[PDB]
Amino acid sequence: ARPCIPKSFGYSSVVCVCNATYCDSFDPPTFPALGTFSRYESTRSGRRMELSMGPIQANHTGTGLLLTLQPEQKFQKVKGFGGAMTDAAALNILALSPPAQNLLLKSYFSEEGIGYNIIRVPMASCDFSIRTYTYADTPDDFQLHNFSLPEEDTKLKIPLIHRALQLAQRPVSLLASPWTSPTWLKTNGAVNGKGSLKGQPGDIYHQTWARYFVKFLDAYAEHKLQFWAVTAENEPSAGLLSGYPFQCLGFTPEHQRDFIARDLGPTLANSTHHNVRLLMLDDQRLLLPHWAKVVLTDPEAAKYVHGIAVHWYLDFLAPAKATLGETHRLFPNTMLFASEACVGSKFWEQSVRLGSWDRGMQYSHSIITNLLYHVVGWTDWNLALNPEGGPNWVRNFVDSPIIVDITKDTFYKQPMFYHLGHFSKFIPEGSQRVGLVASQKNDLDAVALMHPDGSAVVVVLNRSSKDVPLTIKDPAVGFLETISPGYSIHTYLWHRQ
Amino acid sequence: ARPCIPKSFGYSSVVCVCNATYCDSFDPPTFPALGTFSRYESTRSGRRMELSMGPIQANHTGTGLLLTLQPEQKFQKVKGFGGAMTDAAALNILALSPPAQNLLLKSYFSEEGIGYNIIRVPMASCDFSIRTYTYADTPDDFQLHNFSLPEEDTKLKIPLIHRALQLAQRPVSLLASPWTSPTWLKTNGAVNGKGSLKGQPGDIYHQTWARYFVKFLDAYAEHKLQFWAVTAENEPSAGLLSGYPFQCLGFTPEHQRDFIARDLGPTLANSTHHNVRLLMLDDQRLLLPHWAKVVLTDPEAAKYVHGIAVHWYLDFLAPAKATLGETHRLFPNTMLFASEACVGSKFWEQSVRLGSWDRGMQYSHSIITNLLYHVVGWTDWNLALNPEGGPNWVRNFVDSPIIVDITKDTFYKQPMFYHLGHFSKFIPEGSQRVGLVASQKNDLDAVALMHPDGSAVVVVLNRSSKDVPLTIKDPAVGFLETISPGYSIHTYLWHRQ
Ligand SMILES: *[C@@H]1O[C@H](CO)[C@@H](O)[C@H](O)[C@H]1NC(C)=O
Ligand SMILES: *[C@@H]1O[C@H](CO)[C@@H](O)[C@H](O)[C@H]1NC(C)=O
Ligand SMILES: OCCN1C[C@H](O)[C@@H](O)[C@H](O)[C@@H](O)C1
Repeated sequence: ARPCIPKSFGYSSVVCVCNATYCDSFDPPTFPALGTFSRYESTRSGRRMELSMGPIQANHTGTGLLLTLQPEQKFQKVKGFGGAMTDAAALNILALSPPAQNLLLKSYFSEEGIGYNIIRVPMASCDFSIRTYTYADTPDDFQLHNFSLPEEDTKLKIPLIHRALQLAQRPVSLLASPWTSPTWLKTNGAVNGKGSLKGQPGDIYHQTWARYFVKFLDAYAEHKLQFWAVTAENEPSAGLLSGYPFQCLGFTPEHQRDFIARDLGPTLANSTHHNVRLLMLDDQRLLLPHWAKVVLTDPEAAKYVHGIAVHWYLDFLAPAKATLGETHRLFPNTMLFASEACVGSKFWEQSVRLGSWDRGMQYSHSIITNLLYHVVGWTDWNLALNPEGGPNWVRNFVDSPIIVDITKDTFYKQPMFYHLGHFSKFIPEGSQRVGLVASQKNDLDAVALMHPDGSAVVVVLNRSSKDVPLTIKDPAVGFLETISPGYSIHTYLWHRQ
Repeated sequence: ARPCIPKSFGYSSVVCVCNATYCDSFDPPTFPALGTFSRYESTRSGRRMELSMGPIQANHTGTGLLLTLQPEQKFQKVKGFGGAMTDAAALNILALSPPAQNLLLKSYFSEEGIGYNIIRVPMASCDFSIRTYTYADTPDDFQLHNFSLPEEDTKLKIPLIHRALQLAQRPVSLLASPWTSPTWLKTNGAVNGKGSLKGQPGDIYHQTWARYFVKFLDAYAEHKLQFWAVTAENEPSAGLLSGYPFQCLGFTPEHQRDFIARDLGPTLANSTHHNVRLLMLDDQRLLLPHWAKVVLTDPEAAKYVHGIAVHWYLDFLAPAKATLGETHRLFPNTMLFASEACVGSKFWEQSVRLGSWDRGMQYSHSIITNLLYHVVGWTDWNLALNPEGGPNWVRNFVDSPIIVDITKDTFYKQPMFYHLGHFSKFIPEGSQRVGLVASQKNDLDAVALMHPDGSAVVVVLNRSSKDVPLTIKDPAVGFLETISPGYSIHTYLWHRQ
């Protein structure tokens, strides 16, 4: 039921206007019958994940672009896709009337929407907060006696997450990251700027900080929320730079290694939270593989690290083979996970461009590239923001897939949302990326995966302005003849048996 | 001859204050006997290329790091060091009273200063202009009859360049680069944003554009100025991004190749300017090696390309090994030159930081890294800016080694100026990079060169906060005992015979 209500704001494409009584949604999912395929299409001209189906052909009579599926070339398994429940996202969602709130959550979490199964949760404040605070703001409180959650957790974030879980049919995984420690644990005594933990790994500052993870997890467990994973620190490299404008805590790779080895790993291992995974890095991929070499060749640290979390500034450009590829080569049993991505912030261009096709294309290009270099999940940044791209106490505004307009009790679904949906909606946890080869150089971006039930899903992004005719071959079934219109993204699904 | 007059503005180091009647300057160089070395020292604590001399002993007193000269390992030969005579630089210089103008010119170009020997010169307007213009703004003038130089050239740039050549130690080379063509040759009809030359290589538009290069060289030659080299286009990748705010002209690597092959090479070869070198790319190193593969494997393109020009801004998305290192491996006889050696310039920071040591250390680290990855030359960007980092008709962002304060008839020499000088002053054209072997893992950056007269120069940059004890060995001479203070840069000079 219910198509997108489009509105142009002068940019390349439209947004979809949602309010208290109306929001675009999908019908509950059917699967195509064996011998047919399903196609979801989004265009810069305005199609929004439209469902169509076609026949799978037995024969293909040469000789244009062919993408061959390689079912037996088996790669990484997928953890999931989601975004971040920041103070700012929660604050915006809740500023809406209760019914508009539900249509917004259903868009991300339910099967009537794009079926996210990951939520990233800051541990205390970040730049997407309207005040700086930690859970332990009493100075020198080493025992953590005045550890508590503020209203941001108890009245905003946690009630929202619960509502997300009730809406979702997929199991949802929670991921936690700290931006800063209490200031009394830090060399510079401030939430921002250059500074790291006082003293050295093994000592009372480091033990206290490690205990602060356990106290956080207990506080959330009391509200009936259990975490899948935590990261060692959000963007540890940030806290090494003088003048770093917002919450941060500096770790060189050697500091992070020793911190995990001496403190964070054992503290977590000897707690009721021993099943929580620990991810290292949580920072720009350009720090790989070096960061991974320092930490993971230390067996005392490696025994506790489940994975490597990476960030990207979406405005800026790769190679990825030299980072993600090499990291995987070196540590094939250590999963890579994209924990944050956002589109800026060009300068030049506004923080929020309502309707930007380019920004959407930047998301799917990124997800595809990540998928092709072994990455197992992709977590977007703020779930929702206002039209200024905030609130953000440091004015570090960015874009988000859903923009809330509180004065009108409406929200807008950006192209980013749909570009994300082409992946989150159809690649459940346990899907496995398989091989896909091109018959000739082309302008498309594609990735192929196997759904845990054996069915296929292939995403095809066309960043050129020209329609590109293509066929996909899957030896088990035959041929999918199709066209990828210029400036479009399609997801193709079909049974193999 | 005259020491630095220090002033703080509340950052890590000081600047040197210069005015109509005082500038810090050097005495002519000296040729100390065999066994004696010269040290020039700058420190964050305030010392500014301070001269001292010491012994090279037969005995080794030190027990820490050893750097050993290996004069027989020979590497690239140096073209030289310089900066950009943009509109903004010219306006800033010329707003000083004439005695202050010469002190500032002498600072860069003279033996009393740091001996630049390259100047980069934009072909018409760029963002560091106070208005948009090209040399051929009257439409559909394919024969470029109305081609002429505005007062920006004839009144500002050219007289300053003449003055610099009069003042200079060394022969100075000029390097030219265009930002945009006349807009009536462009797909988009605009000085900026996403747009190329109309049509395809070989046609009338590409032919007129190529003739524009020759008209420029002719025009400058009437003023009695010959160029060493031109680039194909300043930052061609920029004109591929929609909304790009500064003057630009987009070329894909393929387009650059065919343009050079069909038009820009043959046109310059058939002219009295056939000796002018052509550099390709002139962009961020992250487009390497790809761009070099695209252009230099076409032998119709390759025969015209003398070398590859690179910019530093986005180096942090790199790194050098994968871009510069690899490009040298694939094309060992094509020189790498840094055509815009600046800065970046973190998002929370003010445009100009008077007395920022950190930006200084970024320059020298970056020259060192360039040197260890085969780079033969450097052009810094604006020779001078105002304290707002302008004038720029679009936006301020970058610092400059000299900041002019016209209301006070004074200019400030930033730590950048001295970091640049530690190289440009002591490393003349024809110098050759040579082996320098570190005996053990250490925190310093170092490079060694051989002066064309056979003497050694070694630059040692210490970016850590700790003093590092150090010995330098010349197999032909002995051991030089020294200390590299934290946050310091030294250059050592000694005769080898
Ligand atoms: C909700 O949006 C639909 C447009 O889809 C419209 O018919 C209705 O008026 C809107 N409600 C409000 C309160 O604006
Ligand atoms: C120029 O600088 C010198 C040295 O600091 C100083 O003696 C002189 O007063 C300055 N001139 C003016 C006009 O301030
Ligand atoms: O991957 C992009 C880098 N992040 C930018 C984001 O805007 C910030 O709010 C966030 O707090 C940081 O983790 C850094």
